[PDB]
Amino acid sequence: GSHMWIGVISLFPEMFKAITEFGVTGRAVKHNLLKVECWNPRDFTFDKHKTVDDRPYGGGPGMLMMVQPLRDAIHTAKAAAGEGAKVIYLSPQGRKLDQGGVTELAQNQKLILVCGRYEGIDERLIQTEIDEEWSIGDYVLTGGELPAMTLIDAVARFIPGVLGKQASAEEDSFADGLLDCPHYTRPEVLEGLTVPPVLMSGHHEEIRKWRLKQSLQRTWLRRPELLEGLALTDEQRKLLKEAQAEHNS
Amino acid sequence: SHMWIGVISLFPEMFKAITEFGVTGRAVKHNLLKVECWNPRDFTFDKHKTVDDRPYGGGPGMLMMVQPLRDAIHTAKAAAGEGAKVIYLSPQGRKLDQGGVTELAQNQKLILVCGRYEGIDERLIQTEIDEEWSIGDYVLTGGELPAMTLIDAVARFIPGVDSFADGLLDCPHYTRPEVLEGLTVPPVLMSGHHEEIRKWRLKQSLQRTWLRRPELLEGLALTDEQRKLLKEAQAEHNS
RNA sequence: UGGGAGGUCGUCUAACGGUAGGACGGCGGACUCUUGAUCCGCUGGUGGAGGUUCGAGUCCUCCCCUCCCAG
Ligand SMILES: Nc1ncnc2c1ncn2[C@@H]1O[C@H](C[C@@H](N)CC[C@H](N)C(=O)O)[C@@H](O)[C@H]1O
Ligand SMILES: Nc1ncnc2c1ncn2[C@@H]1O[C@H](C[C@@H](N)CC[C@H](N)C(=O)O)[C@@H](O)[C@H]1O
Repeated sequence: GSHMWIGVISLFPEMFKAITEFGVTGRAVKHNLLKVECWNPRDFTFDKHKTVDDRPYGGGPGMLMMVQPLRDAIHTAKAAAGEGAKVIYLSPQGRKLDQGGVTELAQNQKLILVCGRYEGIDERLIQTEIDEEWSIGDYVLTGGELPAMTLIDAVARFIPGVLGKQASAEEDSFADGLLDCPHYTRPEVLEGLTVPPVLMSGHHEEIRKWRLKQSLQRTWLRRPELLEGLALTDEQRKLLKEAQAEHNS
Repeated sequence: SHMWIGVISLFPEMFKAITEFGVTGRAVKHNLLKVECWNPRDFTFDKHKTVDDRPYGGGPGMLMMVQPLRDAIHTAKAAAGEGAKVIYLSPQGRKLDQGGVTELAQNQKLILVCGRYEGIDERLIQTEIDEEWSIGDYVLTGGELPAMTLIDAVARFIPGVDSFADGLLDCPHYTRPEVLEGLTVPPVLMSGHHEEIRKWRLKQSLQRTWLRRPELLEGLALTDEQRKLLKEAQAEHNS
């Protein structure tokens, strides 16, 4: 079957239950499609006080993570993963994640994700132990665990069998480089807003064209830059032109 | 002054990841942050506690059921009282950045709706949501991680607890030992002269922002000092 | 509203001139789930008149509606 192994270095491994025990990802773990193993630098501290942070040279802001426990946890994980494992550091200074980046990352059979805490980690550990740096966004969080879980989740949607029997038709934003179209479910009418008749028509071809047209229109209006480097069928061009002409004028 | 966050989620226990650990966890124990959850499942009225439903027009996937979700949001909105903004986590919403974080931070109470499956009914977005927010241009299986990400980012602004502070990437950091794998700490950081260090670190932030994320640089009004240091760094990059 | 072609459940697709079926949809139900998974019932059609024939979705006439070709 399909399997992916993700090694994680984190002071708070229990946080990862958030993805391993719940939802689609929880079932994927429960079906062995996805494996996540964690190592905690705290289990590697020679300190009698199980101390895991150290002071930054130059004084200043907060604390940095202590080098020894963190380095030892990385070497232990790296050794267990064996050969062919790419080591990633979660950091806001890293490559900003997008769907293309998710597909590329999804190209790895094994990954080790290093989650920082405090002011971050010693720059030299990054030079000597890290392969790639990735950011989940231009904002600062208190630790790398949320970013790591985010990365894991995004790639897990790409593991065959995770979403279910023939999930090729499963529609989500960016999946095909376009934003998703709007969705509707029961009731037929509530809060005075009805459902577009075409979705109730049972007319298959029109529903397909409506959905595609909605997706093009929404992408155009909210995120056109996605539109700048896209490959499209004649049908998509036509459908988009209809949409731009109609919202406009 | 503290922050209150309402959350609508089918998996409220996921939020322990932020309420029981690290800085945000400490914030919770000291009552500097409250995170209350409502689960649409507690609002169902059927034998199987159904919280999803099929989308009209057929095809694969499910959407969240309108009624339980709606009822939960109205209940949370009711508990929050006046002034609570309802935010829906979605990849089609406004992309979070440090500015968006500061604006969200102004709000005293927020309610966060976490989607699952293929999403939520469009009419709920039109009728119950004030603003839509995305954590990035990629797709997740649920809104819980994005909700926690947002909560974590804004919590940093809660009294009693910088990179992006000035629009720049952070500078590199070092701690003991002085030599690690043949790599020594830059002498300036050990010189003990606060002024030389400040200028060195600032020069590093400027250089790094330029090299990794030059676009961040376009929107800024650098001080005379910053312009000089960046100019120096660009000259060193390829002299 | 000139010259060709064509009308079957909401849509798609079958039926020798012999009891109109299937898939999807819509409604509803089980799975005993967090099932973005899979099953199971129910609903529903020959556009309309004539006529031929023991019998017509099918063949003939007319009417109507629809697509294609220059309004
Ligand atoms: N946007 C982000 N993407 C990836 N990791 C992040 C992000 N924001 C914070 N982190 C991680 O969580 C912690 C953030 C803080 N320790 C501050 C980090 C520090 N500003 C730095 O330059 O790395 C670090 O471990 C970061 O790696
Ligand atoms: N980029 C994102 N930012 C914030 N929330 C997200 C993001 N991606 C997915 N989600 C959450 O994940 C839930 C389930 C998603 N599969 C829904 C995606 C939806 N079909 C769309 O493409 O717009 C969504 O309802 C959101 O709550």
